[PDB]
Amino acid sequence: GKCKDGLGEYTCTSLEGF
Amino acid sequence: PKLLNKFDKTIKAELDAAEKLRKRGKIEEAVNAFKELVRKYPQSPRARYGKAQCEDDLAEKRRSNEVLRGAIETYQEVASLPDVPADLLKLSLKRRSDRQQFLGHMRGSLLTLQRLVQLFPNDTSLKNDLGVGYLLIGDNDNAKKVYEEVLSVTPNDGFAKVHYGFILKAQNKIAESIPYLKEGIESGDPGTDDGRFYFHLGDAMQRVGNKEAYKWYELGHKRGHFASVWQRSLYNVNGLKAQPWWTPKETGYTELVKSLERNWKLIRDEGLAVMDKAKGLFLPEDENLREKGDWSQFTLWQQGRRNENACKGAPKTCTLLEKFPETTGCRRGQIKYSIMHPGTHVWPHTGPTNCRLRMHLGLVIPKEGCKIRCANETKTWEEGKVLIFDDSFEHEVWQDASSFRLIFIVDVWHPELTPQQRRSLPAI
Ligand SMILES: O=C(O)CCC(=O)C(=O)O
Ligand SMILES: [Fe+3]
Repeated sequence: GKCKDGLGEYTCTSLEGF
Repeated sequence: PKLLNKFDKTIKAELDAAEKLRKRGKIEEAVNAFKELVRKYPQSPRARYGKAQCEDDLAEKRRSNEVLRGAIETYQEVASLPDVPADLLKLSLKRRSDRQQFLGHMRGSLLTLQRLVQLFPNDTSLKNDLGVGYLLIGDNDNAKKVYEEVLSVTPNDGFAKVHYGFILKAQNKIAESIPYLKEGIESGDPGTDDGRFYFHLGDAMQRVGNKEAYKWYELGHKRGHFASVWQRSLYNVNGLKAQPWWTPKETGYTELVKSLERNWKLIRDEGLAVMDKAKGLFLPEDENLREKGDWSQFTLWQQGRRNENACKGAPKTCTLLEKFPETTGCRRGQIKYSIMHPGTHVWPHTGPTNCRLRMHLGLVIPKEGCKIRCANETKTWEEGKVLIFDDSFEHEVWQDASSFRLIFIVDVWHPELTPQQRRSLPAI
């Protein structure tokens, strides 16, 4: 899921290391 | 913490020497020091753990994913050695999971946490960590089952309470989630003073009509989670001008605004054509922001990525917009048609970030029944005119007309963001 209009997800970003 | 088994106690002198090098910042020399101990003592868990920690520090010094991948394997090697003490085993695998999450190996982190839960079935904190692992991949069902097990043995664990309440609210069990979110925050346990729980507790209270909702927005603001009671975005760049309503001149994006208003009828007509001939391109709103009604969006750009198949349906509008990277390159916004029918009420809510401004172009606006509130001011749309507000402020929408209402939504970067920030901020 994505945080498009609100903050419904536990996290809104993705981790990609450094 | 007991980190030395029987054999490691006999070589404690060699082990402490290498660790002092790692503590003195001489990481490269401590790497070779622990590598030499692993060669001379291939079954030493402390020597293996020292090699992993040094690989961990070296990965930061060089910001290297490849080096961190090696440290992740070395942490696992510690677990495969014989006669590993329980404190060393827990520490190596927990750090391995944490670094797997940092790299984005969320599936790998989940398996590491599952192994920890099997090894130490009584440590509830490891269960709480396994729950977070399920939440990071979006598996709210398995996360729910985990926190139910934790609350069965530790009924007053605040960390498990807020996470259970978050899952309940995510499942639209609004009235049920409130006691778990409130009591979890009030527990003060580590991990419960988090903006995400103040945000959803206050929103759950708003949806059931509880007046105590704004008392929690106050406490969230006072503890540093919200810029204000009204502006509750959680992914913020500090210092950006905070204001509910903007004028085009204030944004500096006058050329975009003029282009939208001058060419508004062509944007309308392509949206109407999609409604008539390809209505399947309009997708229902899916973030549980409606109390009731019908509300759908047809998205052309998202996270700064053009939707190719969508632009086949609105080709002139996509051609017009591609001249303005301030919106097409906004990796924390969207460009989309938005249709709303009568009988629709959108709950008060805020967007996730203060890094965008949200523009509305009116396309088909009934003469009565449609209005939008942002903070303490309610306004209406006009056909062919742009409205600009900061959707990180609480906003609410009503549709009580006798026909549909169609607008065009164009997100832009906040004007005060530097070009370096617009390129480096993680997409949302
Ligand atoms: O009125 C609409 O279509 C969307 C309103 C809204 O919540 C927004 O623009 O973020
Ligand atoms: Fe909104």
